[PDB]
This record gives sequence, C-alpha cells and structure tokens, in this order.
Amino acid sequence: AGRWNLEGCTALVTGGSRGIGYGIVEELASLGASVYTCSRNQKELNDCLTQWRSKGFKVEASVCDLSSRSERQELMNTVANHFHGKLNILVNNAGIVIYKEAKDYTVEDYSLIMSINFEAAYHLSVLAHPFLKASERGNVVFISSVSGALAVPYEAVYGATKGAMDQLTRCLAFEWAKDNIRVNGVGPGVIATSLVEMTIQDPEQKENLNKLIDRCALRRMGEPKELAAMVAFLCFPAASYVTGQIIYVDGGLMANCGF
Amino acid sequence: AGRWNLEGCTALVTGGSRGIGYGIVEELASLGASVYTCSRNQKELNDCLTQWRSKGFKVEASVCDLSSRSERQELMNTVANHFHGKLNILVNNAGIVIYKEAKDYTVEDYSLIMSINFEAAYHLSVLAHPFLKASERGNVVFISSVSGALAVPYEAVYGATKGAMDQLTRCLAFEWAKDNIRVNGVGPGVIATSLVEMTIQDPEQKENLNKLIDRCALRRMGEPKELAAMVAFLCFPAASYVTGQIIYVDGGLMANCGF
Ligand SMILES: NC(=O)c1ccc[n+]([C@@H]2O[C@H](COP(=O)([O-])OP(=O)(O)OC[C@H]3O[C@@H](n4cnc5c(N)ncnc54)[C@H](OP(=O)(O)O)[C@@H]3O)[C@@H](O)[C@H]2O)c1
Ligand SMILES: NC(=O)c1ccc[n+]([C@@H]2O[C@H](COP(=O)([O-])OP(=O)(O)OC[C@H]3O[C@@H](n4cnc5c(N)ncnc54)[C@H](OP(=O)(O)O)[C@@H]3O)[C@@H](O)[C@H]2O)c1
Ligand SMILES: CN1[C@@H]2CC[C@H]1C[C@H](O)C2
Ligand SMILES: CN1[C@@H]2CC[C@H]1C[C@H](O)C2
Repeated sequence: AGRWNLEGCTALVTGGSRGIGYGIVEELASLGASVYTCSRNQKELNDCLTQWRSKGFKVEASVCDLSSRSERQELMNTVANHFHGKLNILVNNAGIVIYKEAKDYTVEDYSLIMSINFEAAYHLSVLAHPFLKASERGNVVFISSVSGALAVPYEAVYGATKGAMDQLTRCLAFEWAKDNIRVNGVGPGVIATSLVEMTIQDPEQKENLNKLIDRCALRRMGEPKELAAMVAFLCFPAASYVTGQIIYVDGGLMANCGF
Repeated sequence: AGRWNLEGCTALVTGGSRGIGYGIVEELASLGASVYTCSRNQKELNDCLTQWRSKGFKVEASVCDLSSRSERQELMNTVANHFHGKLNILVNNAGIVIYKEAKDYTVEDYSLIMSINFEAAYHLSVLAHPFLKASERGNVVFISSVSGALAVPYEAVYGATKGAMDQLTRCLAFEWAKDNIRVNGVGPGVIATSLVEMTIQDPEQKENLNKLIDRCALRRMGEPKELAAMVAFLCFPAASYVTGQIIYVDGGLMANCGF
C-alpha cells in the first residue's frame, strides 16, 4: 500500500450492511483494500455485495451473529482462510442501542448490549491478533461514541460499553505495539444512519437528538463517509505514528459547553 | 449531619474487611455515620467488627459474594431492613484484579472480573436506588482507578471494567439528580493495601509498581485514610454542588508525562 491508500490491504469490518459500517466498507474498498464484512441478514448482505461489486470493489460477506461466541470464532476462521492468514485491518463497528434509563434495564437487555458492543469487539480482536501480526502491518480501529465519554439520555449502559472499549483501545495500543499493530478509536457524534432513523421515530428521542445537533459547532448531522474518512486515514501507512488515540468526528460536539 | 460530618447518616461500603474499603469504613464511622459492610470471609469480618466497635463505631457486616446476583439482592434486603429503608451512602469499593495480557484472559477470568468490578457496582446501585431516594439526601461513590483512564501493564481488562464504571458514574449523576442523589467516582493511584502487597510478591510486578510510584509527584504510595478522606468529603453536605466527577487521589500521577 502507498502512503495515502490501502492498495493490497485486507480488511474485516463488522456490521457493514448499513449506516457507518457500510460507509467504512465503501471507503476502504475505494482506496484499494479487499474487504470482508458481516451482519445478521444474508439477503441484505447480498444486496450490499451487488452494489459494491458494481463499483469494482473487492468485497466478500457472510452472515454472523456477533452476540454468539461460537459464531465469532467461525467468522474469524472463515476470514483467515479467505485472506490466507493475513489481515491488515480490523474495524470493530457493529453495535446496538437499547434506550432505557439505567434502572429499567433487564438482565437480558444488559447481557445483549454488553455482548455485542464490547465483548464481541474484544473477542474478535484477540481472535484476529495472530493474523494482524502475520500481516506485519496491522491496524485495529474501534468505533466508539461521544456517549462513551459524556452523559447522553438513555445511554448509561450503552455509554459504559463504549467506555470499556476506549480503555481497551489504549491498553491494546501498548500490549500489541511490538507486534507492529496500531490501535485507535474513532468516536462519532451524530451520524445519519438507520440507527438514527429509527431513533427519531420516538418524539422524545427525536427532541433529544435535536439537542445534540444544536450543541454541534456545525449544527448538522455527519454523513457515514465523513466518519469513514477518519477510519481510512488511521489505516494509511501515513498515520504510522498514531496509536492509543480516541478521535472524535462530531462536528465539534465534544469541545462544547455553553454554545 | 452538620456541614462537615456524617452524624446520623447510614452507609453501605462493599469490601470493607481490607485495604481501601476498611479505611473508608473507619473514616465514615469516625465522622458519625452508621456503617454496614461485607466481604466473602466471615472470620475476617468478625475481627473487623470487634476492632471498630471497641472504638465506638456503629458498624454491622454480613458475608456476601458480590459476584452473585442473588447474593447482591439478599445483601440489599438485609441492609434496607437494618437501616429501616433509608440509605444515605453507597460506596462501591469491592474489586479484584487478574494480571494477564488481554489475549491471555480465559472466559472464566473475564466473567469473574467483569461481574465483581462492574456488574456488582451497577446492580447494587440500582437495588439501592429506592432507599437512597428515600433518605432524601443520597450519595453514591464509585471507587475507580487511574487504570480506568490510562494504560497500565496487565490491566487492560481491569481498566475496561473501571472505564465502564466511570461512564456509568457520569450518566447516573444526571439520571438520578432529580431524586436528590449525587454520584461521583474516586480514582486511587497507588494505595498501600493487601491487593498491593500480594502484587509485589512477584518481582516483575514489583518493578512495575515502582514505575508508578516514581511517576507520581509525591513519589510514595498513598495510605487508605488518604483515599478515604476524599470519599468522606464528597458525602459531606458541604459537597452539595459536586456531582458527575471522577476525582483522582494519586499523588499527582494523572498529571504526569515526562517526570
Ligand atoms: N449513528 C450515530 O449517530 C452513531 C454515533 C456514535 C456511535 N455510533 C456507533 O457506530 C456503530 C454503527 O452504528 P450505526 O448507526 O451505523 O448503526 P446501524 O445503522 O444500525 O448499523 C449497525 C450495523 O451493525 C450490524 N450488527 C448489529 N448487531 C450485529 C450483530 N449482533 N451481529 C452482526 N452484525 C450486527 C447491523 O446489521 P444487522 O442488524 O442486520 O445484523 C448493521 O450492519 C455502532 O458501534 C454505534 O455504537 C453511531
Ligand atoms: N490499592 C490500590 O493501589 C488501588 C488502586 C486503584 C484502584 N483500587 C480499587 O480500590 C478498590 C479496593 O482495592 P484494595 O486495594 O483495597 O483491595 P483489597 O485490599 O484486595 O480489598 C478488597 C476488599 O473487597 C473485598 N471483595 C473482593 N471481592 C469481593 C467479592 N467478590 N465479594 C465481596 N467482597 C469482595 C475483599 O474481601 P474478600 O476478598 O475477603 O471477599 C476486600 O475486603 C477496588 O475497586 C480496586 O479496583 C485500588
Ligand atoms: C442518540 N444517540 C447519539 C446518536 C445516535 C444514538 C447513539 C449514539 O451513540 C449517539
Ligand atoms: C498495580 N495496580 C495499580 C495499583 C494496584 C493495582 C490495581 C490499580 O488499579 C493500579
């Protein structure tokens, strides 16, 4: 791969059937990477494959329920074989939200969000490690959230899963440095995705989202490609001195207090 | 309680038979609070009760394995009845550590640390909510760590549990503000406890600990009472405007880069 592209790089992006994950798959592939993705719907994935391949992108995808430990192991096995045991990039993007106040969460809600948002990202990273190392130039990017550092209504537990992810990001940057793997996190602010489309369905959640956008310096939602651009950069050989960082792509939301 | 004391306040401190928790019990009690504590060792708890009571402290304790959901429920029931349904203070101090690199953790390891370090704290907070609210002046203090914010050898997963705790702390401060409950976190640096004594039994870990001490401005470990002082203060009616904060009692560790 050249200084500003990913020509010849292999990548695995979790949850790439829509939203941010979809934009990340497009960005990485358009920059020359060979991409592999997953989601829980085969039909959806196949329609994504048809669009991507129509653009000349090298992409492959298979169904995987990241909430399942055995399914994750199966996914990594499949990917390793598909890439010949060499994986340059791992983007832990899949995630879900359960809008409830902390005390209204059930054991099932908690277990589900924790397994998909944090455990899956942690598990998959460890599973990918030998292939990232074998690649000799590995990159692990976690997709966090501003909600992992600051209070947002109905995101106490969702925020906790991201807070755990952020700390894991910092530590892995040090534990895997000798393996030539850089590890960073990208925290999106409000990005127009299906998750957001379903959110504004609720009038209260719609109003809560409007607050966020207004606390943005740019006062507008970001686009998946605006988030994907940062993820792509961190993978470029050009970003070789960047590691252990959690970068926010939020239109200035994190820098705000009274605006 | 006056502005600088806890006369008449009721409190629950988890893991108060040793180290920081022990120090917190003694501090709160010496300031007038009626305290209830727990741990997994009945014999140790009885020795403690004798020590504290002979000093005139109002303390009570029962054995409880915080890694168990049912035991946590049982604990809350007993404390609520012991305090007649009114709990002013809850200090989530109990925690353990497993010193393995992220990729060497077993599922058992991960489940254990996450259940005691984060789940127990989250669950206990929710169980205590009605009683904290009933007290008319509640305080919840989470004992975090500098490790929940920055990388420390063998504390990738441990740090993740604290990072989750820190975010939960910030959110609960907002969700429970209307119930007149303040929520804060206190992150200790290196405090002389049994956990620390066991740790330095291993030469490599002893050297890693010396790196931390050498990196704090005061260049020495703190004592349990030094950490306890900050916990007691946040509970004082004097700290009525402090909430949603994570304060570090670390001899300056968190402010250092090149010293
Ligand atoms: N949109 C925002 O404003 C925003 C802000 C901050 C952070 N984020 C983070 O960005 C990431 C993506 O969010 P998004 O808004 O793009 O969401 P989205 O539009 O709902 O897309 C999520 C993607 O992840 C997949 N996925 C979810 N659970 C999965 C599972 N258990 N197994 C396999 N695939 C799974 C979904 O596919 P299936 O449902 O078909 O399986 C989908 O492809 C998340 O980690 C989210 O926390 C988003
Ligand atoms: N010491 C430091 O330098 C330091 C630094 C940063 C953060 N911390 C945090 O401070 C807190 C206390 O640390 P410490 O150094 O005081 O530890 P410690 O000396 O090992 O004391 C921990 C206390 O919690 C109890 N405990 C542990 N697991 C329990 C369980 N599953 N159920 C019931 N009780 C349990 C222990 O009793 P049993 O084992 O007998 O049950 C003990 O009474 C922890 O959250 C730790 O993460 C400590
Ligand atoms: C309302 N929230 C904002 C945008 C979408 C949803 C989840 C995210 O982490 C932050
Ligand atoms: C070595 N670590 C330092 C001190 C004790 C153990 C846990 C803690 O959170 C930080």
